[PDB]
Amino acid sequence: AYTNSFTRGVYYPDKVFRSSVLHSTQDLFLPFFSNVTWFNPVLPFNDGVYFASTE
Amino acid sequence: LTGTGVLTESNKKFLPFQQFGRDIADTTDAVRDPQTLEILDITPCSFGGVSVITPGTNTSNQVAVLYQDVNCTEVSNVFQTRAGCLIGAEHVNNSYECDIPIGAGICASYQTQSIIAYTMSLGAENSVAYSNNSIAIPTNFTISVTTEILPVSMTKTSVDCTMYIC
Amino acid sequence: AYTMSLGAENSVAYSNNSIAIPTNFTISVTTEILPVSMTKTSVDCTMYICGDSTECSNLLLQYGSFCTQLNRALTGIAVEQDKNTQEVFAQVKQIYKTPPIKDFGGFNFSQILPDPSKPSKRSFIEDLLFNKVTKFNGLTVLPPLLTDEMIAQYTSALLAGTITSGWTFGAGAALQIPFAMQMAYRFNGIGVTQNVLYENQKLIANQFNSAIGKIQDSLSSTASALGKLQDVVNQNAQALNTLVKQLSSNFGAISSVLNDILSRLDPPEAEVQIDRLITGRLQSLQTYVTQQLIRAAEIRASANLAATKMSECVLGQSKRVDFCGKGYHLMSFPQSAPHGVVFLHVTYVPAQEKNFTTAPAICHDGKAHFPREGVFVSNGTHWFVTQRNFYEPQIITTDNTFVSGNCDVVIGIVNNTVYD
Amino acid sequence: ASALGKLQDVVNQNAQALNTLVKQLSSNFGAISSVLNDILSRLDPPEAEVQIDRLITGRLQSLQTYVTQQLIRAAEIRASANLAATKMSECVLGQSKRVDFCGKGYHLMSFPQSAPHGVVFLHVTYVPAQEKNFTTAPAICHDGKAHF
Amino acid sequence: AALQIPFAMQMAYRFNGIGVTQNVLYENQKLIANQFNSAIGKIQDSLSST
Ligand SMILES: *[C@@H]1O[C@H](CO)[C@@H](O)[C@H](O)[C@H]1NC(C)=O
Ligand SMILES: *[C@@H]1O[C@H](CO)[C@@H](O)[C@H](O)[C@H]1NC(C)=O
Ligand SMILES: *[C@@H]1O[C@H](CO)[C@@H](O)[C@H](O)[C@H]1NC(C)=O
Ligand SMILES: *[C@@H]1O[C@H](CO)[C@@H](O)[C@H](O)[C@H]1NC(C)=O
Ligand SMILES: *[C@@H]1O[C@H](CO)[C@@H](O)[C@H](O)[C@H]1NC(C)=O
Ligand SMILES: *[C@@H]1O[C@H](CO)[C@@H](O)[C@H](O)[C@H]1NC(C)=O
Ligand SMILES: *[C@@H]1O[C@H](CO)[C@@H](O)[C@H](O)[C@H]1NC(C)=O
Ligand SMILES: *[C@@H]1O[C@H](CO)[C@@H](O)[C@H](O)[C@H]1NC(C)=O
Ligand SMILES: *[C@@H]1O[C@H](CO)[C@@H](O)[C@H](O)[C@H]1NC(C)=O
Repeated sequence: AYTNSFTRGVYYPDKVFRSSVLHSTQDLFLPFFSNVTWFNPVLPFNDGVYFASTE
Repeated sequence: LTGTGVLTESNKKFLPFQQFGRDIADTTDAVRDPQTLEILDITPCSFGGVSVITPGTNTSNQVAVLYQDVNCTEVSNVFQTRAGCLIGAEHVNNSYECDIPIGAGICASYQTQSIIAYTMSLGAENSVAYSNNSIAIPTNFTISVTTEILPVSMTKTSVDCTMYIC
Repeated sequence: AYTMSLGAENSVAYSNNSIAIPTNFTISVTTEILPVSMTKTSVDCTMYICGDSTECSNLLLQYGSFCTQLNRALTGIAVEQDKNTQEVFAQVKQIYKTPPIKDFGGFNFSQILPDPSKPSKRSFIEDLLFNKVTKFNGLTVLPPLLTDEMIAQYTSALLAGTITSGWTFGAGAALQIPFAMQMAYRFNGIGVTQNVLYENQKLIANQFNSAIGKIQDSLSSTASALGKLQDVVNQNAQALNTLVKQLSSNFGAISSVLNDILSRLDPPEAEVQIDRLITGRLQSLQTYVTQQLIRAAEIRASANLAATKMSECVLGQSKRVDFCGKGYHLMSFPQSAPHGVVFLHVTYVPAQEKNFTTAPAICHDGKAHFPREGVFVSNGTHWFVTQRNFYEPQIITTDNTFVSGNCDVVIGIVNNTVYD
Repeated sequence: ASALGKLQDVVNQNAQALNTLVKQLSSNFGAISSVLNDILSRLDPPEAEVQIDRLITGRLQSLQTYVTQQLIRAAEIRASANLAATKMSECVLGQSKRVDFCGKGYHLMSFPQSAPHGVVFLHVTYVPAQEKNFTTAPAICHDGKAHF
Repeated sequence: AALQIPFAMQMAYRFNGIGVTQNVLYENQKLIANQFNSAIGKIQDSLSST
């Protein structure tokens, strides 16, 4: 199964405070509208994994 | 983190995992105390340029000092204007043509014996007596000669690069 | 994606014996916005590069006298901006004032004249313009010598002078004149007789009021009018932001902050990083100063043009073809702006053309008659004399034509009779 | 003596630039000494190249700054000279109807005079004086006709 | 708008602009045309040669 990532997986990158500022950063992010597998097999953890679960 | 400034209470809402804070141009303006977790605001101490107003060396020897962009609270007669605090020039409610332009429409001059700071006068207040059926026509003329000076050229100078450097 | 169109394909129906003469006019009011000055900003070299470190300052003294040159350049730029504003606006000897009675012969100047209820002498259109426009590390912004209140007062003085005394106040004293006779003179300037105004005073007044209303509507509705002023503001802000951001690039040193460099290393090992930071910051400051100098030159050229336009269009009537609006110049009105000046160019443009048949001269008793002023036209059977810029035909007479020569040299001379 | 403000200003600006360059010839720029001969005499070429390069960098930067400032000043002077040529052509070789191009008032004629690094124009101008109040009328009615 | 006019009357107006009456043109139309054509020829020759 597959699903689009939409705009999920954005986190605070540098734990500093910024207000009313557009900040450009480069970091390991989940790209927008990517293919996220939908489901307990063995998963190839590659430099970060976005794990989302529901109720 | 080492710096110099004045610390005041801040209303910034740090999340429980943020310790620092960066304003525009990436400058540290907020900090968290490492013993009381207090959110402190850092702002630079007061500073600015100073300017000396002189009526000329051979006319007088007294001067007025202007502390640009400095409130008078920070260090003869002190008078507050829109560009910093003034010291050594008295304020007058009269209006004269601008002599030494301080700023924000305020000038200074040397009048009787002392330095005075005033609001400059744009000019007279002539009001033409306009009417819908009356005109004014000259009856005499006074031809006048004036001058206008315009530079046209500079001194022709050429500097050798090699001999200058080496 | 297409190939752009230059314009329409109008082809004038040129003929060797036919001319077109306007029969009506539609006076028009346009605007022209010219920036005159920038924000007076002066940046301290030492506090920008070092701020408060004495070691950094002592290293900076080894580089010579760059900071003095940069401060001198910025001071020159600020004084130049003040001079630009003064030259553009301070052109009037006395602060004139409009009489309380507004009997201007049907013309309505309430939109441009100052209002006592509004802040200071700022008018309605000036308010619209002023509303339309949308510390640091050694950075200071100096205040202009002429406040907006004084600039608005100068503008109101100019408006009152040009409304009351016409163009007389720009040369000698303020010689009053009723506005109708002033407009008659201004029509005489563009080659149209004064009876044209005196017989169409109400229509011309209505057209002028409608044009002023259209100007205020287009200024209040659209926000793209003040392109140049916004462009200048954005350029200056971009330069300042670039300098402030350049304060935070490593330049090769261990860190982009001077205090940590001083705290972590001994002076022998810290001088290298301090020198790297000094070199980078000095280069950035030099770039900023050079760009500011070029921008100041451009703004000075613009302010010189604005001063010339004020002198030759507000204080008079210009015969230059397209210096002030499109068409034939009548008068202009100045209005203030945040960092500029706008001119409202009132212009006479002819309309409602009409085909006619013309002739270079008239043959009468073997004599050649040329028009004293105007041109010969024919409606199909009769021949008349009319001025070139209007259709006011008159019977050919020896009092409006002059005789010179015979009917053998002129090409196109036609048969006709002249009444004396 | 305050008439020739602009000419004196230009002379002072050029002299200031030259003096600044000559004084910039004597800043260490980080090297052991601000004089090249002592650097050559005291050190071997492998150890002297560093100081020579520091001096070269500093002096080259100062020269570049001087050249850029001179270019901008030359542009300003060229604009002034173009204006002066236009004024000569349209006020000395004729009579200008432009409102305030040549003096205040109504232009009559102008006379040129030389100057060290400029030109001065003597603008002869007719300015009216001694006004007098009067009552006017747009036209005159005569036998039902309008006379202008 | 583009108000048409024969070229001779246009040149008459342009002479009136410089303070010379229009009969001067109307009586020397052929000579003025010849001079203008010769001037255009001289311009093209000087542009092509030099
Ligand atoms: C003071 O200086 C001015 C200009 O420098 C000069 O005109 C004046 O004569 C001087 N007065 C005296 C007393 O030297
Ligand atoms: C200057 O300082 C005084 C005293 O602290 C204060 O009352 C005043 O508001 C300050 N000036 C400004 C412009 O805030
Ligand atoms: C000048 O104006 C101030 C401010 O209103 C006032 O307190 C003072 O008495 C005035 N002085 C004179 C001489 O009018
Ligand atoms: C001028 O126009 C304004 C609105 O456009 C109007 O309120 C005013 O009455 C007019 N002036 C006169 C004298 O009627
Ligand atoms: C004048 O006549 C020409 C043809 O002779 C025609 O093309 C043009 O539209 C006419 N213009 C007017 C205003 O009648
Ligand atoms: C031309 O004007 C004359 C005026 O006397 C008039 O009699 C005649 O009918 C007009 N011709 C045309 C074709 O309108
Ligand atoms: C205009 O041209 C026509 C034919 O081209 C000719 O018959 C007529 O004489 C010409 N008129 C003039 C004034 O040149
Ligand atoms: C009328 O004009 C014609 C040219 O077509 C010519 O006969 C002469 O100039 C005039 N006739 C006279 C004067 O009888
Ligand atoms: C003309 O009359 C007005 C009042 O009607 C007066 O204010 C003005 O001074 C007079 N000027 C002359 C030159 O008489």
